[PDB]
Amino acid sequence: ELKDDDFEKISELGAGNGGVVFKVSHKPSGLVMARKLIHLEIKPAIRNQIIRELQVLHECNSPYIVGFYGAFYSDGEISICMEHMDGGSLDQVLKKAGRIPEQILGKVSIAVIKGLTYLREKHKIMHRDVKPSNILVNSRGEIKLCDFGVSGQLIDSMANSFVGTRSYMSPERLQGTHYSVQSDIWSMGLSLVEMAVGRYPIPMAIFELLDYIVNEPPPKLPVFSLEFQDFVNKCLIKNPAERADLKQLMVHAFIKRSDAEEVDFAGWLCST
Ligand SMILES: C#Cc1ccc(Nc2c(C(=O)NOCCO)cc(/C=N/OCCO)c(F)c2F)c(F)c1
Ligand SMILES: Nc1ncnc2c1ncn2[C@@H]1O[C@H](COP(=O)(O)OP(=O)(O)OP(=O)(O)O)[C@@H](O)[C@H]1O
Ligand SMILES: [Mg+2]
Repeated sequence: ELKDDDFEKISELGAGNGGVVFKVSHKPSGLVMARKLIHLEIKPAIRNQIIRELQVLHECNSPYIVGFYGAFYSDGEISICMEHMDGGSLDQVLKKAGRIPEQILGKVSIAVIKGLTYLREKHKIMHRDVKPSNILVNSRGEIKLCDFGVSGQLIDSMANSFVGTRSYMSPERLQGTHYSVQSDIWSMGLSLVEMAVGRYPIPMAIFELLDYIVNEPPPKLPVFSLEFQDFVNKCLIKNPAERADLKQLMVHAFIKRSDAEEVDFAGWLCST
């Protein structure tokens, strides 16, 4: 029940490849929500299938997944209306914070591996694009995941995804088609490491960045705590089967001392 005209544009939270979200007002309910607009050059049939498989998001309910209000089509634009996250993305936070704690990243990590196990064990789907620009947090202290693959057809229309300048892509997934869930870990790994070093931990046009990632060894860290090495790295193992699976890390030592401890996060964000 969300039509294009019951929407009033306020600003522009951000953009990217094919997408571009805005902060908008749903005129008829007064609610403030983020309106993603993917474009994609697709036909009516495939499109309707994308708009259809996107309804699954009404059953994607968890403190770790961004809230979703509706999805629909309008002028070559697939709209995905999700909750507004005033606190932006752990990417934006970065750009304005040089680097992030650990007592904190241990919290941003519980978010992620609890939101991944959710998507994997209640919707049988892997994220497939977990990274900072896709990890959002709110002023209320919450941390949630967004932009995950929920529409198989949307994942097929996004085939030309090896563009950009960075790449949270695991090695086995850059080599060919031998990959799945374990790939999300290398992603989260290459994230935690970047949210501890204020810059893409790797080490050059993308064709060369890719080749490098599969050839030489995975990043580590510069200076940094305990487990945040025996975790950031149990995440960067280039062999997918030797890397740690969610089950494991959900009991790993770094995680051990964290949901146990009591960091605020809220205030840190609110004042960072
Ligand atoms: C809550 C919630 C929520 C969950 C998901 C999305 N959006 C996507 C995006 C998505 O939005 N990606 O951002 C790009 C658009 O600019 C990409 C894919 C496809 N994956 O194919 C590329 C990986 O190989 C997909 F299937 C999606 F459903 C969302 F907007 C909100
Ligand atoms: N619910 C939301 N609330 C507030 N900001 C959001 C929300 N969803 C996405 N954003 C922000 O909107 C912007 C665009 O997101 P988008 O997914 O299109 O780009 P991206 O993830 O940065 O890059 P890419 O297209 O390569 O994945 C980002 O700056 C992101 O943090
Ligand atoms: Mg995103």
